[PDB]
Amino acid sequence: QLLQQSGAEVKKPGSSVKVSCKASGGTFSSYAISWVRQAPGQGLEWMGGIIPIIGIANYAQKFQGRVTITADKSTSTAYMELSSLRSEDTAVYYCARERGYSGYGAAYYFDYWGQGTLVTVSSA
Amino acid sequence: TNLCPFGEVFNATRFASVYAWNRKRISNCVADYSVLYNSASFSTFKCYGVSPTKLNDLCFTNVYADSFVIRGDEVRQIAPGQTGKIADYNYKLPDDFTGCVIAWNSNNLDSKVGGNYNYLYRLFRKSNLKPFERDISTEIYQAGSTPCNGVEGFNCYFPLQSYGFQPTNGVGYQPYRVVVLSFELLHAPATVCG
Amino acid sequence: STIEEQAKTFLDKFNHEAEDLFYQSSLASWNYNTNITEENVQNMNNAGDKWSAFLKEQSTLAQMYPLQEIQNLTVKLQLQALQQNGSSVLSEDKSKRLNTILNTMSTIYSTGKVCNPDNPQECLLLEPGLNEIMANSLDYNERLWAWESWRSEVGKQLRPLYEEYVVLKNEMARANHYEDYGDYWRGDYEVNGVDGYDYSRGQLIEDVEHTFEEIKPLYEHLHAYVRAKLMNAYPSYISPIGCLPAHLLGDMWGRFWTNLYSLTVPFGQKPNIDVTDAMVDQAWDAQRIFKEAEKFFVSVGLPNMTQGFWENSMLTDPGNVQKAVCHPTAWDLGKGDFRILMCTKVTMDDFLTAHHEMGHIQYDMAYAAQPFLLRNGANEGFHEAVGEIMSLSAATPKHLKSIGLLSPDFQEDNETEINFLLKQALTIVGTLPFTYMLEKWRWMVFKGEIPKDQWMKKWWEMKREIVGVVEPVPHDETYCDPASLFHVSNDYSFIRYYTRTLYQFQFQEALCQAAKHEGPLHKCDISNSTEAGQKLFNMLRLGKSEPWTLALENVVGAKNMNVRPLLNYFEPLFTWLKDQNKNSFVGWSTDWSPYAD
Amino acid sequence: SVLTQPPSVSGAPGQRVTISCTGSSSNIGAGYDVHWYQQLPGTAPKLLIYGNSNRPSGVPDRFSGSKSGTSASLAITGLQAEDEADYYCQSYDSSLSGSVFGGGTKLTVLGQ
Ligand SMILES: *[C@@H]1O[C@H](CO)[C@@H](O)[C@H](O)[C@H]1NC(C)=O
Ligand SMILES: *[C@@H]1O[C@H](CO)[C@@H](O)[C@H](O)[C@H]1NC(C)=O
Ligand SMILES: *[C@@H]1O[C@H](CO)[C@@H](O)[C@H](O)[C@H]1NC(C)=O
Ligand SMILES: *[C@@H]1O[C@H](CO)[C@@H](O)[C@H](O)[C@H]1NC(C)=O
Ligand SMILES: *[C@@H]1O[C@H](CO)[C@@H](O)[C@H](O)[C@H]1NC(C)=O
Repeated sequence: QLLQQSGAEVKKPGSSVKVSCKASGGTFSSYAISWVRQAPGQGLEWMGGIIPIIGIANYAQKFQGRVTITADKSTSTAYMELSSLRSEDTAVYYCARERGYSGYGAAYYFDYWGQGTLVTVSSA
Repeated sequence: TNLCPFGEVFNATRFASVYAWNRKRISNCVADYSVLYNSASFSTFKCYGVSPTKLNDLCFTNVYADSFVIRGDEVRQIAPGQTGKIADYNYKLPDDFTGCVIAWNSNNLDSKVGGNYNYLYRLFRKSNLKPFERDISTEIYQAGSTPCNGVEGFNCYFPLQSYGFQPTNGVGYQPYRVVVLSFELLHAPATVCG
Repeated sequence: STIEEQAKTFLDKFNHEAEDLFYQSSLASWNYNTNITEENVQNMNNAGDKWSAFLKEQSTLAQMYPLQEIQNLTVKLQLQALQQNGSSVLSEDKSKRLNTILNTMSTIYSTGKVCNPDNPQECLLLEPGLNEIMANSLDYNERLWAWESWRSEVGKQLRPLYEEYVVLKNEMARANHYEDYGDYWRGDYEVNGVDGYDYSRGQLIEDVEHTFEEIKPLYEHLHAYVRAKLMNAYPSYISPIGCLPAHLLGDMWGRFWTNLYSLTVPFGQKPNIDVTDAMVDQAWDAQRIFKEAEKFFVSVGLPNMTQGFWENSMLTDPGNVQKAVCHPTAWDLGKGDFRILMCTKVTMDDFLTAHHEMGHIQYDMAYAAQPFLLRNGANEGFHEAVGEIMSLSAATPKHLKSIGLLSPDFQEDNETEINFLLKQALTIVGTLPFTYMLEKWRWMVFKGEIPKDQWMKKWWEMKREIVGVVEPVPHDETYCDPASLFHVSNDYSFIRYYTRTLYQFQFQEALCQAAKHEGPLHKCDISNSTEAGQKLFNMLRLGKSEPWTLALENVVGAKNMNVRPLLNYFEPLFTWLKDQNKNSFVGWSTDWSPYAD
Repeated sequence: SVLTQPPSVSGAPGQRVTISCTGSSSNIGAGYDVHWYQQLPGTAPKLLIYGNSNRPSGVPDRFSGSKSGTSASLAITGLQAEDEADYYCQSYDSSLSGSVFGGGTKLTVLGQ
């Protein structure tokens, strides 16, 4: 009724996480669904975003080349195929939506964020 | 006592689309407009309310620099008192506009074979924009009386349509990057002189 | 809100989807026709069917808008071309049978062949096999065999197909509220709902039968003079008062008579105007032929070619490595990308087609401001007529002396002009009764005024009555002689070659009058006369947003097709042929046949 | 994080605290609008102050945002025990072509 998102992850460096984000609810195939990161104990960071009725994908200049964001509008689920980062990749990955009010100024998300997938990369 | 960074507005290889036209403030700097008008490779350079030579020795408090990518035929709609898909729906200039409008061809930068579908434009909107009003909403345009519930179909259209730029498109449809400057005055002390 | 403003919203969404998908359907069909590879066949049929299904996608979405509650005709003309559903109104049982027969009749035409009877392993295609026979041989029986064999091999194999072709395409059109499929073709010429400019679909039959009755003075002397010269070259075979044999008409069908210019020349020792040799001596390449054609349209004030015309078009045959379909076509890909795909040889013939196919490009550039369903000729006949008047104005000796291909000491006299107009009349006046015969034949087929046991019977009764051409071999109903042509077998409206002819001389006279020209009509160049260019451009910029009768009056001041500008053109030839026919019969008897012994 | 924001604030319950989001000439000073976010500990963050001075459906009237040039202010009146959270200002940035966040302030009430 809010959003669906896959469970917590533990990964090895060099492997790849494809963390899903199912239409927690409301409109999907007609809304920019972003991705916001938070390293544990650190500030938030935007990662990327798609408008899943076209397929445009903007990304940050930090996360460029590694993350790919896609969605299938038939299943109402986004995806966040991160390629590999070594050890500071461990961070909780929320899945925000995007409204985009008209006027002046720009994007606030929805309030709809995912419950938070904590993808931990480690060697132990 | 810094020079105003017009270059990092002009040397940027990623201009935003016209619906989410991109705003940078230019302030707290002495301004060198002399490299702009002396370039002489623009396909459109208009100033509206001030001569290009006189504005170099003229003091302003804030300079807003809009920058975006439109099509070649739609450069004419960036002018006070124009209409169209860009003036009404995407980027509206006021009638008392006091800035300069700068445009240059970028068929080469911003098109590629198969279509550079990255640059979007709001093809439908209910009401028209105010001056400098930005509409980044992806909300489905209800063309009819039946409510849409945010899906596409009969009288339910997505507003942000994409420019498909190939480099083989004609001169009227080649992507002309546009940087719209805007100047203002207040009771604040002038930060932009030259 | 209202049905009109939703349709203004729909067509605002339809255009910006159809600009992109028609561009990819053209840019891939470009890359096939420049470079014939099997990889490019796939991109031709991928993007071509993403467009062909997109019309079917947007035809069904457009029929939810009723035309009765639409007031703006520039919106209403867009939906009227879109809410028509074509063959998709049929059942998919009938639709897949129908698309089969079209690809069945095309392969019997395009890949069918005839074989000489003494050596059955070597055989003859139509192109360039039977075309080289029927245009260049002078033997009676070699042309007689090539006539019969293409109509016995390909003619039999299309007859049970063409029977079913009529029945399916009627129900294709009768479900479209058209009285037959002949009325489906005439719906391009239809104008509705503009007072003083309306034009019913049956008004066309009232015009095309009327305008042909006044070419019959010009044609029956042209039919008499050509028969008089071919009685001299075929003595035991052509009656002095009868009709012509069908195989002695310049090609397979008697469409054009241009190939009879050698046998029927007026003044056989006068030199024909041919600046092929002067283009070689001045060392012109195909780039120069198009720079002079550009400067022709700069002279009349029309805008010159875009920079993307020179960068992107095929103007020369690009070697022998890659193959291209070297038919000269003018490519509006949309979106400002205007191209001519032409394998130009440096001659005068590809100096005339140089101005012709650029005339289509000058036509297509003018209505790029129109929205997408209004980006066409105002009917099917203007588009090929705007290009052809640019080839008549370049073929004039005044124009060739202006650019240095014809010497300033060249003499214009009585005898070179009669050699010129008789070359035109075998091309232009000769194709008018054939085009009127064939489309009046189809319109009596599709309406059902001809029973199916009399298609071959009424055909040669129309030949002996309208055109004046008798068959040398009597044909039963086992043949399908019309479908031996390209346009009959492959589902094309052929009346666009009658009306285009009668428009180009309206376009020529009403711009020579705008050029303040003094003298006969065939001696008229339109060059340097921007008032004759701004007059034409006001028709060209409309597209089909205004009706074709209004765009025709924007040039000629008339609302209707008319042959009085045609007979004004060949008036020095019309007076000449009557003097030549002072000892020959004018007209033809319907009774004589070569198979009567 | 581009948007300069203090490490933490501290106040009394019943007091008024203000949280600064100072940007640059490309992100806040350029007329783009800030957005404030509430992260209760161990929770997914939510919409606090909508559209630089507005509210979403379901927030008390104690929170109010503003903007003055190249700054912002998350005005919180009458601190509560359920206001111990982390506060992130979001304002879109021009040169980055992406929506950048702020430094985050831990709100700590006093009394024990
Ligand atoms: C953009 O860079 C060029 C050199 O590449 C230089 O002129 C300047 O830094 C910038 N241009 C302007 C007009 O400031
Ligand atoms: C023609 O197509 C082939 C394969 O499709 C390609 O290798 C060749 O380069 C093309 N010709 C040109 C001139 O590009
Ligand atoms: C018809 O619609 C076009 C735009 O679609 C508009 O420019 C024109 O004025 C309309 N016609 C009339 C008579 O209002
Ligand atoms: C067409 O002619 C004008 C007028 O001389 C000229 O400015 C323009 O460059 C020409 N077009 C091209 C593609 O050269
Ligand atoms: C057109 O005008 C130009 C310049 O006046 C001249 O050189 C040319 O010969 C003229 N051509 C014709 C056909 O009048």
